[PDB]
Amino acid sequence: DNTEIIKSFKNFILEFRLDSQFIYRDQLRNNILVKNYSLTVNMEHLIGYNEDIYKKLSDEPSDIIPLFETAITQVAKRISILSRAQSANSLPTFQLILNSNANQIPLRDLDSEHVSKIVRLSGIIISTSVLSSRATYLSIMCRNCRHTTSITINNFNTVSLPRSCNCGPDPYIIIHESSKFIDQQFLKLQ
Amino acid sequence: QHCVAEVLRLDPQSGYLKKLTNATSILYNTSLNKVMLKQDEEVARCHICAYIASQKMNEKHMPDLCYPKKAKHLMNLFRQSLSLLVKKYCKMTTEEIIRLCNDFELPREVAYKIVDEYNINASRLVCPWQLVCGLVLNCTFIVFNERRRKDPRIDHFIVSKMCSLMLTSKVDDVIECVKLVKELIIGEKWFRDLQIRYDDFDGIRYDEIIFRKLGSMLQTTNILVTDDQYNIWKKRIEMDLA
Amino acid sequence: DFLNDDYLKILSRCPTFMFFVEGLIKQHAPADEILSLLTNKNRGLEEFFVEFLVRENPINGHAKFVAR
Ligand SMILES: [Zn+2]
Repeated sequence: DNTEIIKSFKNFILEFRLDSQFIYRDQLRNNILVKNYSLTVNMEHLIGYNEDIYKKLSDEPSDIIPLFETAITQVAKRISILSRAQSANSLPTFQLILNSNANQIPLRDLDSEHVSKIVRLSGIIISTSVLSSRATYLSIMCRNCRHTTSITINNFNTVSLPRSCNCGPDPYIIIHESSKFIDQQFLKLQ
Repeated sequence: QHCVAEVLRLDPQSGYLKKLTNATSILYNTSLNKVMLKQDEEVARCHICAYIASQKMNEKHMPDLCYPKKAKHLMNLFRQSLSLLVKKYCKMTTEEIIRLCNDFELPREVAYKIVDEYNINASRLVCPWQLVCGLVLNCTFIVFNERRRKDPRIDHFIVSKMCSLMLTSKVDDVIECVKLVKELIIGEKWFRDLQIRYDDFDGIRYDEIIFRKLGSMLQTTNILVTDDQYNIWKKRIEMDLA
Repeated sequence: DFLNDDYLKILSRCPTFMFFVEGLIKQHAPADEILSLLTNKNRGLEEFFVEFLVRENPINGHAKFVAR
């Protein structure tokens, strides 16, 4: 199932400790104050704690990552309400940031195998092109039906607009004053 | 070799398998050898090959081998080159009710048993939807008792799904479709086997109901909660500081 | 005087007591009184047991003086 995995992952958040001190718990608590909506993670810390996520995240990273995103959102909601009760509406998904030092693999030794898996490597940087934007949450109205709807995109910054809500094909206009977007850039390496 | 076996062992969905794979391999070889059999999308080039492979070796079974326009064309070309209850007196087939039972993902033995029940007792009918619906609902309640017990939400969801699949807004008729079939199917040995297998016995265990009905007070009515429940619940407030 | 630990364990599993605990959890972000009273120190638990045992169950008395 997926919920067994999501629980085995959420336990890693608050029930993990080293050097007799919480790390990710208070890291999240500080991050929410910073208004960061992100974190940092070390995948070496996850091998010893639990092996039910490593061997399956290795081969199905795209399948497993959004679950971790939603779990982080849940933890954030709980801690947000509890902190509001402690002292002193819109909480989007939190980006997951991780690193590693297991190994490095050069571009020369790549092949057409282990495609869609996770890999490590080194290189040098060249390009800083442009802040090209993508959409995350944008609203829609039908031009004839005046029928409002909504759409949200998650990770691929798969599906297109609806082909039919007579109005005919292409019945939707795209709003901007009530939409949401993020940034990305096309980076090179050699 | 992978796709060939994928399609060949798709027939279920001793010598049969081996001879069929050999026949498919050599038949595809013959069809692709000459320049006479072209414009043939591999998308579907392992279906009537399998049909004629079944035809060849020893025995052939018409049903569920062709299971369309170009199917006959390729056959000839190769063989030359070589609400729902008000409706009255409805009709049904094997696969229609197999589909209706398979929308739940229930096993095949239960579906076959329902089909046998239908083909044995479908002569004096008024509406087969009622009997089949009751049968599948009382199969779901008997097999899914564990998850229903651990989540009393299922009851409403399942009933809504089987009320929307038959296109009705009233549900007391569905309740009748359940209780009447329970009355009718109450005394058959295969039903007995299913009962002993999935241990519903009206949704409660045998070893508890005997003492519940015998006239004792040691009967375990679980208003209290199990120790493991408390043990696993403690963790929720263990981390209450956050 | 014979309020035993096993009795404490089994009475802790009371669902209305669970409702009380969770209501207080939501009412107060700090969690000092719950750790003061809960099973983690059974003295407070038994003190609470006696405190809410001496109550009158006012429904019965209400019925009585309603008849009156
Ligand atoms: Zn429209």
